[PDB]
Amino acid sequence: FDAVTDVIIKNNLKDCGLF
Amino acid sequence: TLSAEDKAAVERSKMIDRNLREDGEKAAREVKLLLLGAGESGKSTIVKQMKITTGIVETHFTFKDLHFKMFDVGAQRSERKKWIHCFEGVTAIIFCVALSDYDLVLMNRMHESMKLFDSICNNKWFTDTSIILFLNKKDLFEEKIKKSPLTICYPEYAGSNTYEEAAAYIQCQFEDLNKRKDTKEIYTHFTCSTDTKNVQFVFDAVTDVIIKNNLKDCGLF
Amino acid sequence: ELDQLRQEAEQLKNQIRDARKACADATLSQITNNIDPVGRIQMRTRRTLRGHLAKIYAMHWGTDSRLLVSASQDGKLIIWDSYTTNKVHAIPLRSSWVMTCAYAPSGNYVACGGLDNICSIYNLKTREGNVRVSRELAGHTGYLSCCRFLDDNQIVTSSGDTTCALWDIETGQQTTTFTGHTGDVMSLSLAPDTRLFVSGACDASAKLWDVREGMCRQTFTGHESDINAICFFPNGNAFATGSDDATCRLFDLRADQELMTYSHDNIICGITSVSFSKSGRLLLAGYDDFNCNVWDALKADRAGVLAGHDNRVSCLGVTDDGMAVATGSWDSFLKIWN
Amino acid sequence: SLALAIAITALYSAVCAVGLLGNVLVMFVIVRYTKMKTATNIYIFSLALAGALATSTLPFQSAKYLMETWPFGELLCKAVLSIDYYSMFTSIFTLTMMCVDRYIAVCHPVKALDFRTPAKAKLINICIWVLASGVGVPIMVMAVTRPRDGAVVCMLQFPSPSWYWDTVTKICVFLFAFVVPILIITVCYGLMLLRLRSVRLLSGSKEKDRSLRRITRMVLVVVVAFVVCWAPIHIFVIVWTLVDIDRRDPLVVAALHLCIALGYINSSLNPVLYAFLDENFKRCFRQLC
Amino acid sequence: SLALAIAITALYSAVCAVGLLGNVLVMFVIVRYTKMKTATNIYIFSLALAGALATSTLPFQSAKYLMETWPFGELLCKAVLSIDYYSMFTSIFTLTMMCVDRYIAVCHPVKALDFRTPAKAKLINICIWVLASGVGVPIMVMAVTRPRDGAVVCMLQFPSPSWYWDTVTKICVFLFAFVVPILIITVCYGLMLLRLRSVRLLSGSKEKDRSLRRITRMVLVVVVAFVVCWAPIHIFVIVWTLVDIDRRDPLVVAALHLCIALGYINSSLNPVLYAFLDENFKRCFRQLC
Amino acid sequence: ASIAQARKLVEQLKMEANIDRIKVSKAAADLMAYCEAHAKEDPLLTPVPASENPFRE
Amino acid sequence: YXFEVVG
Amino acid sequence: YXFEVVG
Ligand SMILES: CC(C)CCC[C@@H](C)[C@H]1CC[C@H]2[C@@H]3CC=C4C[C@@H](O)CC[C@]4(C)[C@H]3CC[C@]12C
Ligand SMILES: CC(C)CCC[C@@H](C)[C@H]1CC[C@H]2[C@@H]3CC=C4C[C@@H](O)CC[C@]4(C)[C@H]3CC[C@]12C
Ligand SMILES: CC(C)CCC[C@@H](C)[C@H]1CC[C@H]2[C@@H]3CC=C4C[C@@H](O)CC[C@]4(C)[C@H]3CC[C@]12C
Ligand SMILES: CC(C)CCC[C@@H](C)[C@H]1CC[C@H]2[C@@H]3CC=C4C[C@@H](O)CC[C@]4(C)[C@H]3CC[C@]12C
Ligand SMILES: CC(C)CCC[C@@H](C)[C@H]1CC[C@H]2[C@@H]3CC=C4C[C@@H](O)CC[C@]4(C)[C@H]3CC[C@]12C
Ligand SMILES: CCCCCCCCCCCCCCCC(=O)O
Ligand SMILES: CCCCCCCCCCCCCCCC(=O)O
Ligand SMILES: CCCCCCCCCCCCCCCC(=O)O
Ligand SMILES: CCCCCCCCCCCCCCCC(=O)O
Ligand SMILES: CCCCCCCCCCCCCCCC(=O)O
Ligand SMILES: CCCCCCCCCCCCCCCC(=O)O
Ligand SMILES: CCCCCCCCCCCCCCCC(=O)O
Ligand SMILES: CCCCCCCCCCCCCCCC(=O)O
Ligand SMILES: CCCCCCCCCCCCCCCC(=O)O
Ligand SMILES: CCCCCCCCCCCCCCCC(=O)O
Ligand SMILES: CCCCCCCCCCCCCCCC(=O)O
Ligand SMILES: CCCCCCCCCCCCCCCC(=O)O
Repeated sequence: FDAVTDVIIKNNLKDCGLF
Repeated sequence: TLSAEDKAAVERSKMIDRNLREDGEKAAREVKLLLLGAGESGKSTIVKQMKITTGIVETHFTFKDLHFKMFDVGAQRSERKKWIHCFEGVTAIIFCVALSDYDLVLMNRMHESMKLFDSICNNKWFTDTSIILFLNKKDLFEEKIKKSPLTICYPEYAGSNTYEEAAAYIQCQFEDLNKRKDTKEIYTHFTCSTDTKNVQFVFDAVTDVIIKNNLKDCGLF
Repeated sequence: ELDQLRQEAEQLKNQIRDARKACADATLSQITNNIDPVGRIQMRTRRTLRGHLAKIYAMHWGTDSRLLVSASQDGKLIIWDSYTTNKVHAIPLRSSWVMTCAYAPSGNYVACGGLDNICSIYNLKTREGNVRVSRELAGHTGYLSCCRFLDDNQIVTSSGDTTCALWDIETGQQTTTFTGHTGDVMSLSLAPDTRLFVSGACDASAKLWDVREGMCRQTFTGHESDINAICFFPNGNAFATGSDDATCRLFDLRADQELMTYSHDNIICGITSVSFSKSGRLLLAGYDDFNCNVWDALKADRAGVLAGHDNRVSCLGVTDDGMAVATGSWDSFLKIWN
Repeated sequence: SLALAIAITALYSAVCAVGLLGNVLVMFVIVRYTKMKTATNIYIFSLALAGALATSTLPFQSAKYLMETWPFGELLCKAVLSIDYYSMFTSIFTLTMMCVDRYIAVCHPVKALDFRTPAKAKLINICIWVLASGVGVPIMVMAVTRPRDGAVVCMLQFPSPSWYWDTVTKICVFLFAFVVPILIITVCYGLMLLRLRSVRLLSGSKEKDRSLRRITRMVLVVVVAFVVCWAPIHIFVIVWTLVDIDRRDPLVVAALHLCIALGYINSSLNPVLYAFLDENFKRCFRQLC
Repeated sequence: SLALAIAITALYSAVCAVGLLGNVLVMFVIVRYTKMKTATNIYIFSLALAGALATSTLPFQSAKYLMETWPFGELLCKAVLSIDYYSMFTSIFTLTMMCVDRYIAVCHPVKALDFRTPAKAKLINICIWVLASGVGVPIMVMAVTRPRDGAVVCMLQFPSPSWYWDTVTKICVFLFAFVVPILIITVCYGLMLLRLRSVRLLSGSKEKDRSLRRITRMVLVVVVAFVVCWAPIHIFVIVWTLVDIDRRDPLVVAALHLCIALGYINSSLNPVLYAFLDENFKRCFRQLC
Repeated sequence: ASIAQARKLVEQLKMEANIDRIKVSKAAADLMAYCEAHAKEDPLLTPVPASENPFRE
Repeated sequence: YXFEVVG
Repeated sequence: YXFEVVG
């Protein structure tokens, strides 16, 4: 769950464009 | 270096001092109203409307969680000048006069009401004290102004025989007696037996006076 | 008939004036020219009493001089201890307006008066422990201005209905009534023997009254305004009056005339309270200029100035032994001066 | 004196030209290439449109500064003031919603799946424009043209007392356009930065720490630019409203135009800069080149 | 170079001297004459005490600027940093509660009878002074002395990553010391000014309108001075934390000392100015003379 | 009536008139004798030692 | 923002 | 405030 949450946060950061 | 009895006396003094502070805190919140006017003005009518010792009657009433103490001094036959300074610490003066007084003859009663209002307004003890002005006997005055002209009491007035003009002229003549208009507002209201908006008017005027006192306390005004 | 009576009264007044002019061969100032001056009277505040949250109208001194009574606008009497600044008693009065207070010579009772027009005798010796309302004296139609105990059973009162009265505390009736003033009577004092007393009213005249007989013996005029305070001399043959005309004046009972006029050019305010020292040499007076003045009673010179009060000094009093003088003022402080 | 005037006119012309061209280019690249798939790019498109709308106002202001009078008429005075206030509130509210969207994306990932969709973002933007119209209408109603001292001035007419309602209006605009968005953006970005440290990819290595430094700098530049640009014009306008001094002096007017220029720089140039900060926007040009 | 140093030292000495003398005089007049009857004067006394405590720090800072090194030791470094942060938060919280007290006085007069008493005001002030110690203690713990490049510098040590915790500290201090008090003061004063127009004493006459204009100016001067003094130091510090440029350059250090001087100006000069603004203080001086 | 008061009031004046007034110099001498006799007893006029004084700092 | 104060 | 950065 925590790793999936980290992957979703990574994808959201890539989608926003900050990361 | 104190004995046991002296320490007990000090403890008694501290208990008395606590009771004094509690009573002073309770008494600080009491709004003070002085009631003035002639005898046949309508003071009893005002007290009866608000509700629903020989020399100063005191009326207690609460409105919107605000405590009002009203002091009517109208039973005293002594010189007002000697005891007026005691009433220096009051929130407001409620002054009641009757519009129909001029027709009745004791000289004219309305001029006596003006002399009484001028004496209360120009007093040194009440330079900053606000006056709430009640004009009683509206129903009788409306019929009487049709029955009797207003020219007899005031020669200078030349307006038409209309209730609105006569009321707006008596109001402005009362307001022009204030010689410190910038510092002292006068709250004028027309009083009838039927309406119950007098209490709300007193609450609004007292609220404005408390806001004035708070502005002076803060020092902005 | 009425005009004849008025003319006869005017002729008798002219006779009294001629007799007063005849008797007054010399002035007190010329007589007392040989006495040494008192010098500089330097009094300092010893004890300051806090606790009154409102203006202090009146105070009185007990016979023992250990107990002090005081009346304030917050509707309370406080019975102080002068030595240790302790509150021996606090009494919440029914009526907030409290113009005058008194302390009994025995110390059993206290009294208070106000705009309610009812004098209130309170008992301090109750076995329960709290002060209990003992008597309410009703019957005056004007405001009570002064009250003084004669003993535990009799009290004298002055009121704004131009009259005075003598009250039996046990019976609760107005046994003796004093009439004849035309203005509001503001203060009274009691002689040591207590056979007679004096009063001052707003007609600028003072009057000597006999307690037992109820008649006025002497009437003194000369002030130009309302007389606010009046105190006897310790011998009982003279008294001093303070008035709004910015003067204090000394009146002799036996000489039936004025002896001395205490005045200064800078002082334009009124006098609220007056008292003599134990020997009568010093006359202390409270004023509306926020200050107290100690006058030499023989030379009419201002011996000293006491300035401890921010607001109007309303009352003062000298103890029986004479060690200290207390000053109550409108700044809600009682100050002890020695 | 003369050089001051030409310098201020050149400043307005440069800000108008660069801002309008940049906003048109950003909108063109978003429509042509991105195709508005990402909700964030929809927000950037709305912000660029509001910036261009704010940019359009500037030539009339420069013409009024050079002519020293307003010959354009009451209706165009109303249009200028309405477009200025409408575009300002639209830009500020759009930026605040962008920061709220980033906060919901990072801190609430499970909720972000439901919340973040293109249709909902478009609905939020349409609501922003419609609510900004409610601000825009009274500015249009109040605006009037009057001749003063032999010259014609465009201004807003307040009811009596004019100074009191003018002051209340300036305080309300200051509060709702400055204090509340800074509060929302600062709290959202602070909680976002506190959340980001837990992520394994952003911590535990030197390169990962450098990436976290990059994200922190890109986040804070928005707050720093917003405060630096908006605070002097609000403070100077409030001081101008309180004090009664004549506007004849050139230096005070020049400082006022500098503050207005800073506000228009934040309105127009900073959406272009925010677009350039985006990695995907760089990626599109990198792929094209 | 040399003139810059002596000018900055003179600025620090002047601010320290005038601040200490003014705060001591304000506290002396409040205790001796006012006797702390009014709750507002109790707040002014607490604010002046916090201002004097902040002002006391300045000679050590000027001595470090002239010496270019810190010889005073770790314990005094901890004392300097703890007193600086403690006094800053105490002053800001005291000003915010003063504005809240004015709001409760004007807008809620019936509630003001219960709320406004000297004992409760003293209790609130004691709570502020106690709560500021919660901020003060970690600054004392973190402060350490280390030798860098042949010189000794007083600074705060943060756990790894130092730049991350330092940046989060800057953002939290910026938010809680700047944005939230401006929000509370602006909302309270705005609602107060909206309430004041109904009052008959402030409306309906030219003199009454002048009195309302005077009250409005006296109210807004606090907000304008607070924003003008506190915004450059906060923004400059946050930019300094983000950017890695060296501190060798004299002009940037001079601008930094100017911003620090503006912050100490607000901390010390403004409470004395507030005392002068008060009518009662003027009345006391008039009565004396 | 008021005249009925007048007949009383003039009578109240009459009792005031028939008084055996003394010489004012004798009253002034008695005043000086009381002041000089009790001059040492007065604590306000003559200062009190600190130990004897009940009121102390 | 600020056209109303320049005139 | 700002002593920690000057040193
Ligand atoms: C001051 C205001 C009114 C100016 C508004 C200018 C608007 C109407 C103009 C300027 C830039 C234009 C856009 C430029 C480029 C494109 C990409 C094209 O594939 C679709 C049309 C579209 C999206 C245009 C739509 C209309 C447009 C947005
Ligand atoms: C002065 C102001 C009111 C002018 C506003 C013009 C607006 C209403 C017009 C001009 C440009 C237009 C946009 C141009 C391009 C696109 C891309 C398309 O895939 C969806 C519609 C959309 C997003 C249009 C929506 C409406 C639009 C934004
Ligand atoms: C920046 C924009 C949103 C500011 C808009 C301010 C508007 C909404 C405010 C400011 C002045 C206000 C007016 C002030 C005085 C009056 C007179 C009163 O008897 C009726 C309401 C009325 C007419 C108010 C209506 C609302 C009002 C016009
Ligand atoms: C380094 C910082 C903490 C020093 C702060 C010094 C402050 C707390 C001290 C120094 C001078 C002191 C004042 C000196 C004189 C008086 C007059 C006296 O009748 C009341 C106290 C009062 C008003 C003092 C209050 C406290 C005071 C202001
Ligand atoms: C370094 C810092 C913590 C020193 C703080 C010193 C504080 C605790 C001391 C110094 C000055 C003192 C004040 C001096 C004067 C008065 C007036 C008096 O009527 C009430 C107490 C009061 C208000 C004192 C409270 C305590 C006080 C404020
Ligand atoms: C990028 C577009 C910018 C447009 C700016 C255009 C400004 C033109 C202003 C012309 C003013 C002409 C004044 C003539 C009278 C005079 O001599 O001052
Ligand atoms: C004016 C600033 C508004 C800030 C709005 C942010 C409020 C966030 C509330 C989220 C509540 C959920 C519990 C705490 C967060 C979490 O760990 O999930
Ligand atoms: C200024 C106030 C900031 C408050 C910050 C609270 C920090 C809480 C830390 C909890 C333990 C650390 C949890 C994360 C550990 C990690 O790096 O993976
Ligand atoms: C015309 C100039 C406008 C303002 C320009 C400054 C704003 C851009 C800031 C760029 C941030 C770069 C971050 C670097 C991250 C890193 O590599 O550590
Ligand atoms: C009026 C313009 C507003 C600009 C607002 C953003 C300001 C950001 C400043 C960033 C400065 C970066 C300096 C980098 C120095 C270096 O090379 O290390
Ligand atoms: C109002 C009080 C102001 C106090 C200002 C104190 C400033 C102290 C500065 C000390 C600098 C010492 C430099 C010594 C140089 C040398 O070695 O010759
Ligand atoms: C001015 C106020 C400053 C407040 C500064 C607060 C800084 C809090 C830092 C907490 C770090 C906790 C790290 C824990 C790491 C671990 O789990 O071992
Ligand atoms: C962050 C803002 C701080 C100030 C918030 C003030 C909120 C006041 C709420 C009081 C509710 C009472 C009803 C409205 C006011 C009134 O007219 O009495
Ligand atoms: C920026 C606008 C904020 C909200 C303003 C609300 C104005 C409401 C006005 C209601 C009618 C006027 C009532 C008060 C009249 C008066 O006594 O002066
Ligand atoms: C060294 C200068 C410091 C700052 C000085 C500015 C603060 C003083 C403000 C005075 C406001 C006076 C308002 C009066 C309004 C009126 O005349 O009606
Ligand atoms: C560094 C100090 C910051 C002070 C912040 C407030 C500044 C207020 C300035 C007001 C200036 C008013 C000048 C009016 C002159 C005039 O009356 O003609
Ligand atoms: C009327 C004057 C208003 C002044 C308002 C000032 C608003 C904040 C300005 C911050 C300037 C900070 C400059 C930092 C420069 C740098 O990064 O080196």
